[PDB]
Amino acid sequence: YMGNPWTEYMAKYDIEEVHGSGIRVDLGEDAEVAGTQYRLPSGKCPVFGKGIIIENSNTTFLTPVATGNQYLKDGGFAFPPTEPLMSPMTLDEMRHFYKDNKYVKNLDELTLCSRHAGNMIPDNDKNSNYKYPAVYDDKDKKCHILYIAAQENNGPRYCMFCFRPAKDISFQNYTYLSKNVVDNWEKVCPRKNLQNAKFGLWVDGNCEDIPHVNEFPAIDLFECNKLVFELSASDQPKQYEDRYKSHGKGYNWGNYNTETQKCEIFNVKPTCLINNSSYIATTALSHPIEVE
Amino acid sequence: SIVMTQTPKFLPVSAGDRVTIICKASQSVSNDVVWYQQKPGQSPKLLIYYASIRYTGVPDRFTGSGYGTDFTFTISTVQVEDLAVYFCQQGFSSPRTFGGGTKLEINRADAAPTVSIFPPSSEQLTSGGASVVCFLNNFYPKDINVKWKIDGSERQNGVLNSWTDQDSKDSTYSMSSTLTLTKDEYERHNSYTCEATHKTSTSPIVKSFNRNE
Amino acid sequence: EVQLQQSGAELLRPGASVKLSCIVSGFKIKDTSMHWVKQRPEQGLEWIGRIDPANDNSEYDPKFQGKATITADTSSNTAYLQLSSLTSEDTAVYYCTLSHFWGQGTTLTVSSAKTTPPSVYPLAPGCSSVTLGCLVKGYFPESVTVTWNSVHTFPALLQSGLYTMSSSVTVPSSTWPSQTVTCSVAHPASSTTVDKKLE
Repeated sequence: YMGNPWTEYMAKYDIEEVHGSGIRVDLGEDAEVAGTQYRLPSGKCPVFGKGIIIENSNTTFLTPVATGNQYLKDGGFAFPPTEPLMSPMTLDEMRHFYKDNKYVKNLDELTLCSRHAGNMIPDNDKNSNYKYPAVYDDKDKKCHILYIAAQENNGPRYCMFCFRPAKDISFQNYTYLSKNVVDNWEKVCPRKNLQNAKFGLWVDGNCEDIPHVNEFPAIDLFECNKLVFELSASDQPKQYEDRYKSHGKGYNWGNYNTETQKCEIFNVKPTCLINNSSYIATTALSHPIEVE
Repeated sequence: SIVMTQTPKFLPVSAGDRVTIICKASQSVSNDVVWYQQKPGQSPKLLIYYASIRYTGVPDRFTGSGYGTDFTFTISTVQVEDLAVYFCQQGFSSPRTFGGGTKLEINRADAAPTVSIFPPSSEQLTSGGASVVCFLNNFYPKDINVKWKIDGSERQNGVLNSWTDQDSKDSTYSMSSTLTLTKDEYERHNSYTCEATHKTSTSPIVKSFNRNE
Repeated sequence: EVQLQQSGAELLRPGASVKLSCIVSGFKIKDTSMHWVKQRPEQGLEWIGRIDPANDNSEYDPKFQGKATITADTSSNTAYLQLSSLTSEDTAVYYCTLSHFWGQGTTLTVSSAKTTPPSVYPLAPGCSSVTLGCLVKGYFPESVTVTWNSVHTFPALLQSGLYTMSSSVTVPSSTWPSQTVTCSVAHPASSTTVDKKLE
């Protein structure tokens, strides 16, 4: 039989290994701030296209949290406009801000944004390993530090803020970034979807079909990537309100048939590609639109 | 030591004019040039960095350009709020030297001073001194002449003048002329006159009092 | 939240020295260089130097070597400027910066003159709009606040030893002395507050 020539190529698709936390909801670490335990994002890969929908609201989640005379419901999730102003900060403002730091000034924009957010000290607690997550916007080139690290409050019992993670069309240029986003995510993490490609398993010198797949309609690639994201690794279950940490285990992958408009979703790590011209290979981490 | 030659030092402009400030670097500083605005009593705030990038929140009227040695700062149309001193700085090499600055004057219509004279207070003559103070408020332009008269004579000694910065609201100047002398000198003389000459009038604005009344 | 806090105004004699502090809260300084800038009364900005808090690598304008010492401590997120052999030339506001963000500055006054409580003298006209005032004499160091509870504040002049400033107020002549107005003079160095009623 043939040895697997897909090994290096396929490494970035071992989401359990390279991301290692939830995707839909990422809360894979714990940390104390001022005598209080908190769950927080800890995923090592950027989540392309992810944001938060606030339910029963017109206000965007990148809006600063309510402060002063503002009520919690009129604000969003972002750091409030205090001075010196650390958020929102553009790429070039960040590059300038860190200009005398050889490492930080040369980081890619997503890692830079993540490291910038990571320099905020929560309640000025230096005993704390807690670090805020961030959202990077490709269009404006803005890093928004998130004050609220919660990603879902969907409990029908009283659904205060009701909200959910989503890949909305208006979030396409956004990337959700945990404190742990790695330097070399471009080499080790998914980004663009794969044309002329279908994820499979290497068996007896050949790429074989993923044996267990759930199939749903999806009119385009973006709809399929959304469905995969909805089923992906998650560190809290939907509508809730440790064994609650996914560690990147989940329905993280999808094979998209562009011709039959079928999204084929699975929870086992792929080890090769089948080259089928009807298919695009997508991941919950991947950009919702971009193809390679 | 890289010298940053900022031009001009003083720049008068009407509210609506274009402001153009030039900064000349003695050596190549690439694109690493920042532009600052310092309003009266405040910390400098950054407007433009890397020669041409406007900081977030900075009004679109403010612009910077240039590369190498020749750097230019533009306010497309100066507004009342823009009254400040402006600095270039290079950050390409240490020492990170500033330009010498450009102080703006907001040009406006001519306004005659309101002159008022004040007698030395009784609880100051108990201390052993007597200061005759004269306020000249809300005038433009800054060129003002103040001559003191003591019984019709010409007092030059013991006179201290103090101008304010341009007003934040109406862009007018105000100043105090104080005649400082002993309570013995003040008791010996009777007439104290505050005479103010400005370009708005040919005859000076006179404001006096007698110690006799 | 991120905050920049500079130490309080310092009055010192020539030949002495001072350690100014710059406390950053809510932010790890190690990634960001920290600069000190000097501004003498009514003059331009002067870069003293900066520190790289990671290496403790600090550099200076050659003009300030052996006068200025810039230090930082990443565990306290604080930067310091030490000034040696104090001199009237060192009388200035000193700004610290967290990279391109500036502090509010610290006023340094260098003088052999001691702190003196201000005396206040009311300015009333002799026997539509009416102008009043207060003449603030015999105080040191520079920094007097005057409020009236139209308004002009005239810069202090160094009157042969102490400082002499004044403030004026312009009110309707129907409002005075129907409802009498007062001037309150605050001098933080001498820690004195004085209220003088105009008559």
